[PDB]
Amino acid sequence: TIQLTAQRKYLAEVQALETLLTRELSVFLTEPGSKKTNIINRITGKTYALPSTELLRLYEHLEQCRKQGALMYFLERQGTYSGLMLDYDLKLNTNAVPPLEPPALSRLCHRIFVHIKNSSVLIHFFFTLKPEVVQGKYGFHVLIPGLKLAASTKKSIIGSLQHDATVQKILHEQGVTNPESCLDPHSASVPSLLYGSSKLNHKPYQLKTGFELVFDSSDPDYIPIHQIKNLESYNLVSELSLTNEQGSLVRPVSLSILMLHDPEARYLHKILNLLPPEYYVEYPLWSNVVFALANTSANYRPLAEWFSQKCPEKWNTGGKEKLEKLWNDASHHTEKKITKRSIMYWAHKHAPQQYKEIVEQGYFSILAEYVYSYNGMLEHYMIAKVIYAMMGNKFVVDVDSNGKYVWFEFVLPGQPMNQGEIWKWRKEVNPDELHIYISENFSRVMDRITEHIKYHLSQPHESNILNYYKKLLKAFERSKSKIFNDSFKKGVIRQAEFLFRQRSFIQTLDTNPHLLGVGNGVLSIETIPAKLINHFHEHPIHQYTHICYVPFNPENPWTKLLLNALQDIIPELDARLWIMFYLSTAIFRGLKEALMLLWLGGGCNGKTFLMRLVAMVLGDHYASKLNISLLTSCNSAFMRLKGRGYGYFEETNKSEVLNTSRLKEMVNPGDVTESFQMTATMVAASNYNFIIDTTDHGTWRRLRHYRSKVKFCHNPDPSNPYEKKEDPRFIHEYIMDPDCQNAFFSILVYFWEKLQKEYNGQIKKVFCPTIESETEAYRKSQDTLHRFITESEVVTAYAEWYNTNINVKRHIALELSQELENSVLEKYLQWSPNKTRILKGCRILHKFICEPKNKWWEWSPNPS
Amino acid sequence: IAKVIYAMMGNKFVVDVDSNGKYVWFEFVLPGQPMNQGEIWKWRKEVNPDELHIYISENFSRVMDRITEHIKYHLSQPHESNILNYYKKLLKAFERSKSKIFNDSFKKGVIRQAEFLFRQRSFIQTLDTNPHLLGVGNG
DNA sequence: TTTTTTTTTTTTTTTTTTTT
Ligand SMILES: Nc1ncnc2c1ncn2[C@@H]1O[C@H](COP(=O)(O)OP(=O)(O)O)[C@@H](O)[C@H]1O
Repeated sequence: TIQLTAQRKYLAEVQALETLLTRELSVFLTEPGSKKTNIINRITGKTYALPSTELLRLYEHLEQCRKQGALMYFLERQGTYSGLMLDYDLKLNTNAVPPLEPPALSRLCHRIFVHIKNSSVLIHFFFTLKPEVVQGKYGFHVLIPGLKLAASTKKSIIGSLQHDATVQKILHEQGVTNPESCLDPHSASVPSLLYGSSKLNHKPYQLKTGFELVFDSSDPDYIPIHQIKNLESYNLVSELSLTNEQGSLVRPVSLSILMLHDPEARYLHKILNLLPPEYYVEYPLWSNVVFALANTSANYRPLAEWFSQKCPEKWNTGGKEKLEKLWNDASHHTEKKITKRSIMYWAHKHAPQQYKEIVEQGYFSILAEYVYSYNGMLEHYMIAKVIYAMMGNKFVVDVDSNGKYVWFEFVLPGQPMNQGEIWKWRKEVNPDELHIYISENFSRVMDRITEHIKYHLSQPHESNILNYYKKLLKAFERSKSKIFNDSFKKGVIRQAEFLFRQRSFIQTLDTNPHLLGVGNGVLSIETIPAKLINHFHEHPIHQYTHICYVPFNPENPWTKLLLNALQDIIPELDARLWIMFYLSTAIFRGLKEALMLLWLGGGCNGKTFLMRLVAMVLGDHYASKLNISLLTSCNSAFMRLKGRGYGYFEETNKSEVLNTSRLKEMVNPGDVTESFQMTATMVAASNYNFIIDTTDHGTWRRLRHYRSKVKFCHNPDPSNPYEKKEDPRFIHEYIMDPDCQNAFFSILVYFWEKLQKEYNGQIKKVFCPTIESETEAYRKSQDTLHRFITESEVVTAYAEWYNTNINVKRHIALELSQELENSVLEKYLQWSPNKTRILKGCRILHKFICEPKNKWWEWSPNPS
Repeated sequence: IAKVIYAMMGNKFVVDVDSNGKYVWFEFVLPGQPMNQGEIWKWRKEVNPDELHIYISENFSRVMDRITEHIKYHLSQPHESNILNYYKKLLKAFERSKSKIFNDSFKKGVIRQAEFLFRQRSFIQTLDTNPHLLGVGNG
């Protein structure tokens, strides 16, 4: 990795090889599966079928790049005609080199000559071996490219040598404990390696001896195996090539493509291998990770498929086909977009002490490649990319309506913070902790590079590469200080805000109505029971409340006090259940029914006590007070309740008259207007009474009413259930008590769960005998024209009656005729020849249920 | 220099962010210093660090003089050629950077780093929350 | 003299303010 970039840097011949491959050998492309190719680079798996000219040129260039001592991973495959290539997996007892002798090698040459004379015959012998010092000794490859007899005869020779005992005896003389299995039967059926072609994470072979032995068809009995002199004068790479017939010295007698494609694929491979496959075993978590990877692009379909082969008993007959089914589902899925952050968190949880150094090596290699690319001159983007690599799941950047860039940070426990922000996101204006991380936390990692370079400077090298390393260190010393310059940090931040940008993040914030932020995390009320997330998540939550959640415990003394006081406020069990059910829906933030709740009382009743408690429990984020002038009037006023699920009015003190206007506009769940939506529950209470003049069929259907039957005063009235001693403590205090608020929140969420499980989230399903009884009584009331009848001249007289009875105001006689006709005067209606609706039979007088056992919150059975 | 400021002279000032987003400073006054009348032992709001500038220029220079004389002393000690050359390069670099403390741009950079290092979360809102504390002209 | 020095640039602001 690092050495690859180094060699690409301080070796011009490597650059020449790269240019030759990219320009000249581009036209010589070969299919990966086609066998017409002759050269395959194990680095990139590029199949090539170079002609003789390209073959000789590449042989020469590889000869040079070998002769300085570089590294190369090119391989050749035997064709229809080829020389002899052999493998000896000499797994000796000890990894100690025996002094193999040239006479012994000549005896081996005689043995192989005997083994080949009993075949088709009409030679240079090269012995190369590993640099040794490795378990089970080294491996040996004799190379004989002189002949061309690539056929099953090679298999026959391999078999003949397999049972050969002379070679085994020679090996035993060389102290080999493994006389057999060193020569694999598939030696000639696999591609070979050119001289200097090392194995992956291994070292290239080095030649040992070269012996020239001519042959004669008439009588090969004479054998001059006499040693070759001065092999260095020849291009050994070209001479040793099987496909090279024109040699001078010699004579012619899909996981891989995924790992090759970008490093993030293999990084995901590693991090997926880090955690145990136990989570993969079960369907839920495995499907979760498949969905998560499918959300992040679609190229990882084989990658997940690669992860699918594990547990074949669960993969085949099941997992295999459901894998592609889930992939097809996720290709169009839009409900959730889990990303690699969850996988990183899982690797954090399950397998510690290892992913730290793994990612450290990863981004250290990234930064080493960066610094190598431009010789120690690093700029704002150059550091900013590594910074993005550092904290990829900690910060996010978005653009507001004004266009200003704004940051957001995922507050977690164990860091300095405010009260009630753990495990959830907070807005932020100018990255502060990012600056310290850049200047200090990052500073350690690059220090590693420093010593790393010094390490490579400590090792002996050539003068030119040593001078290059000295220049690299000198350049890097200048960039050393720039981690502290403030203009440098400002430029780094300005560059990085582009990298950290995430499109469509502010507008999708808080869009889930079932997710509510609390003092100790976030609650998802999507399912029953609601789930508290006290760990990493992937949800856009910014609004919250400072009320910590506790499980609904009726055994809490404060819970008992709240239940008793709430029962005392309105003793009617059915009415109490209905009103608590209505109030428990304030937590929901989605669309709701077009209803408002208003209820009246004489005064000094249970009003304005539970109202303010509910308001403060919901909080400023989720609740908003509203002025009474919203409905009594004939625009920041309408901007209220944006996302707030609870709307309420203060005490009216005096009496007010509704204008019949904006009433339908504040209740409908449709468009109201800029355009915005309304999702809130409306609750109103007053000491006095209102005036309503309308009898539309839609109206009085989208409306409810109630009257308080209790009275609270300082002097108790004995034997009167409708009077109880007011408890000032309830008001002045019992609000600031955090435990009281937590218990109240638990009680409200309990009633919300009860409503969801019983009536499936509809207030229409739940009915109270008291409700729609007092409501219909009020509906029968608030009628004036019908009352006037039973008490242009008719409409005029109605006008003065209304003025002198309730209120004096301007009147319009055009429409009032319609309600007068629709009144009880329909039967007493007759027409006129002048097309006028004159009146007959008229004369203006102008002369004078059940109770709970011990738990009303138990809600009783369905009738309640 | 900002970390040195935080360490040496850090228990006198606090930095916070207002609603408008402008960074603001607060200082804990002590007896015997220029100030207004009758506010001793309380916290004063302040816009752009003034006494911090004098502290950086005067006290920090005195401290770095100690480092300078320490380096000169260890240079005076007998040593090999390589370590002597290393110390000499340190000497030229440090004396070239000595006068940089008085740069107004550098000083403002130190201030804009201090406004990050000296920040304390949840400080403006926690001011004067206790109803029982009443500031008076004598404390 | 040439390689190196070196070196002031730069930076900051300056102006932007942005403001009702
Ligand atoms: N369930 C209850 N038991 C005892 N006292 C109560 C109960 N509910 C309310 N109270 C008290 O009765 C008083 C009624 O006055 P208040 O609610 O202020 O009248 P209004 O709501 O008309 O302004 C309150 O001070 C409250 O403390």
